[PDB]
Amino acid sequence: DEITKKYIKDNIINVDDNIIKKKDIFKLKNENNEITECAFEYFESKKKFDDDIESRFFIINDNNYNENINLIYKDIKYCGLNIQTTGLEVFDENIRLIQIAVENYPVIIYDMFNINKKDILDGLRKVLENKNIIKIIQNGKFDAKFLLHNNFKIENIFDTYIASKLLDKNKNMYGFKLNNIVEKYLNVILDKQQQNSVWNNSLLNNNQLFYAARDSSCLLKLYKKLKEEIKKENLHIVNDIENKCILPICDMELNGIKVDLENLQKSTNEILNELNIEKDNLKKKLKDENINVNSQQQVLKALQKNNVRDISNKLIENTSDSNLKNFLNHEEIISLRNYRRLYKLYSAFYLKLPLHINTKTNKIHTTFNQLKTFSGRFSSEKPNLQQIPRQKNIREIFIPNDNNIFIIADFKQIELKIAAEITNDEIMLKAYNNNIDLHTLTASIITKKNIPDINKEDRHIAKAINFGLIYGMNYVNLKNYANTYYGLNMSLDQCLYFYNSFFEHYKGIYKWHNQVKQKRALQYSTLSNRKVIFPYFSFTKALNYPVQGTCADILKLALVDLYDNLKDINGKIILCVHDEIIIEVNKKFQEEALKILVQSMENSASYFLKKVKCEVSVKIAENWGSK
DNA sequence: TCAGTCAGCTAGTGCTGAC
DNA sequence: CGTCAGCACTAGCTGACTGA
Ligand SMILES: Nc1nc2c(ncn2[C@H]2C[C@H](O)[C@@H](COP(=O)(O)OP(=O)(O)OP(=O)(O)O)O2)c(=O)[nH]1
Repeated sequence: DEITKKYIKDNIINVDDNIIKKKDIFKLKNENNEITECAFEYFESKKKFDDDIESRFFIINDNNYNENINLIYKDIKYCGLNIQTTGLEVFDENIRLIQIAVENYPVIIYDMFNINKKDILDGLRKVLENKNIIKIIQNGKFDAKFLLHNNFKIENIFDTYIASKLLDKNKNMYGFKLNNIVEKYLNVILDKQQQNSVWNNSLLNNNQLFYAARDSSCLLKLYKKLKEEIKKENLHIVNDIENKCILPICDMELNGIKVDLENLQKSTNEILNELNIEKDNLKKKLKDENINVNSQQQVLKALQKNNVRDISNKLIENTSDSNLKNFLNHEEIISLRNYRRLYKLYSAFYLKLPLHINTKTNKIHTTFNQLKTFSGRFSSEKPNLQQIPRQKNIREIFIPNDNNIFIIADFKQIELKIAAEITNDEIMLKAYNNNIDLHTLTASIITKKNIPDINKEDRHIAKAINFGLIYGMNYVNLKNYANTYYGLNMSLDQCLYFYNSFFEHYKGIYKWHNQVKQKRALQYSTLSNRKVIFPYFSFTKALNYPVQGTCADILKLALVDLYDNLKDINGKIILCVHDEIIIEVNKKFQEEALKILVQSMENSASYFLKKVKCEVSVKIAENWGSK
């Protein structure tokens, strides 16, 4: 059929005869500021749409290039940018199309599969390189990952998902794809009926491109509305920080963290042997063999028939650790707890990690998200790096490149500093400008001891009590809290004494507590002005939201500043989990990387917490788990 | 030729736990 | 502390193998 090959020369199979070629005169501006009546060919669909979204476009091929096309990108303040790929596995997938949508002009499609010369790209490369150009991208992490992975460098992004989900105040956790965003904000219906059609083939149907163009173009009107809205609520600082934080996260995904196959294999063997001996020990102790050990009901029944009793002689009703913590006396319970520890460690780490190692590079790559978390903290998906255990320094398996060295850092008591800033408390500022940790003050005032006499146990108690009641935790609940992360034994009178003693001097904390509990606002706001509207009031989460949101914001700003500064020595950002950032630099640059990291994080802290200076616990380590 | 099971799949609790 | 994961496990639901 000649109909299906109407524009086969442009690598567009005419599956549906609903198209038309057309070449118009364009009054583009010359480099000498002279209007030139050039002309390029653009394709249109015979069937229009009720929407005002642009539908024309150009396809730039190896043999459809005209050098004057680059003038369309000249002297421009913003451009949309949509990227479509063959799949989802970035390390082994090729970018399919690069979309650019200039205002009052058709979308420009770079048919990458049909591009073999450099001249077409360098204009687009320069267009991406400019720092006075804003890029509108849907879920900018995706497109940025693919761009940097195929030798591109973006230097300004205004992702629509970031701004929208910041605006939504976490009212809803779903319905934020492109169609939902346009539906909500614009009065348009994109009709995303494309069910992921085939893309790997060079030849692509016409309707497929026509849909692919709309998503690129509609980001422009979306930007026009979203800037006005987001500026209206004074959310420009949070938007700017979050959006400048789209490059470093992408670099962290691309670089990954190396896994030591030799050490991992060794540890798997040793833990397997230990698990075998422990399992045999438990099975012999349980006096039975039919009982599959891992199950909870059957092992509970085994304990019950073993006549296992508590201090009050009652039979054990459950095997919860908080319950098993009460019966450490019995011999079988110790073995059971040990077995469950080893099996949890085994299944959680040593069988999970091998599934998530890119053998082509011997590395583990996360999928970080920056707005999924309630407080805006990061949240590692697929391989959850946060769920890797701290125990034993199991991080020995993770080591840097064969000629590189890690640099580890972390904020020291960021939550307390943020709380002091928000409450404007006098005593915390006094202690901090006195170069004294708040933990020492809490321990002293609890024990009424001299400052030099604060032992490590008192420091632990101070940390526990401070973190317990900084977020408004009922003093009766402290009894259970003690045997939840500190294993401490506490009495109601002692709990009350600590409770009263804290607010007896931490006046600003008490003022903050009373105001939060009294107002019962639905909408809360951070120091970065990040906002959230709860379904109702929740006192603990209410107090928790501002300080932890500010923590996420300060960490993101630090990441942005570190990324910008590290370009001098060409380093790599590898991971950020819990107020802790690790970078990786080859040798001969470590004494400079230390300065870069410390100065960057210090500047980031000085931005937000004006009253209190922050202190960084930096270090240098051959392995992530170094002491 | 179609009732009546049993052999796989699925929802859900439920406990369990460590970050 | 709430937010994930990992388990079995318990039960229920459903099409293939008898049953004549
Ligand atoms: N909910 C909760 N989060 C924890 C706990 N331990 C650590 N985290 C996570 C989330 C917290 O925001 C953050 C607190 O970090 P830490 O205070 O344990 O570390 P840091 O070295 O800053 O301790 P410091 O206060 O300086 O003694 O880490 C815990 O027991 N409970």
